[PDB]
Amino acid sequence: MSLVEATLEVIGGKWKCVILCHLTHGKKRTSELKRLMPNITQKMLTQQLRELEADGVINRIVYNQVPPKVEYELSEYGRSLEGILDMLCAWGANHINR
Amino acid sequence: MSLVEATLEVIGGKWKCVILCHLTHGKKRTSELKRLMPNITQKMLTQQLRELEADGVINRIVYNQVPPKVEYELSEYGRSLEGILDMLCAWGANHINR
Repeated sequence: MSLVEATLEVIGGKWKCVILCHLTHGKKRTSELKRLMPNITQKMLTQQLRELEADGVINRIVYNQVPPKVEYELSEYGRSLEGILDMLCAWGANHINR
Repeated sequence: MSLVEATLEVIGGKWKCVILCHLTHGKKRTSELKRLMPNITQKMLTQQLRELEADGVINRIVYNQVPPKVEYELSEYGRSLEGILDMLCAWGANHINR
């Protein structure tokens, strides 16, 4: 395998960057992420979140209350992806105009 | 859709970014790409090459000869993704090497 392939396993796909984009503007529960992302199933969303947590890119916050409450936030390490996120957004802006 | 989503529509599909990566070395026909990406199916590769062409990031070169042959190259527009690729690898290298 290659570095590119290896890195894509962490931040590739059509969902992770969208999730991170949403989290750059604040912590969110899975239900909020699901609402904001109609093209993804709950199952796939949960799987994407578990991978991102595993990779140390987002932190899972569990509020010990009833009903249950779980929120996700970009970790300190995850913030190091902001530069790439900005580039993707800039490229997308130009593309839409194309 | 958001700006990030627009970009992922073009490069988020499975294998798309790797394909573009391989094409940064030069034009190649489907057979070669198959050898470089031993895990992609013929149908999937065909599907992705078509989407990449439609989004304008790669150009397909048709050789009207005997035997007929077709190659793919990174379009000038596709070249504008090299910077994102550079940062992705830079980030991935820092990630894997812990």
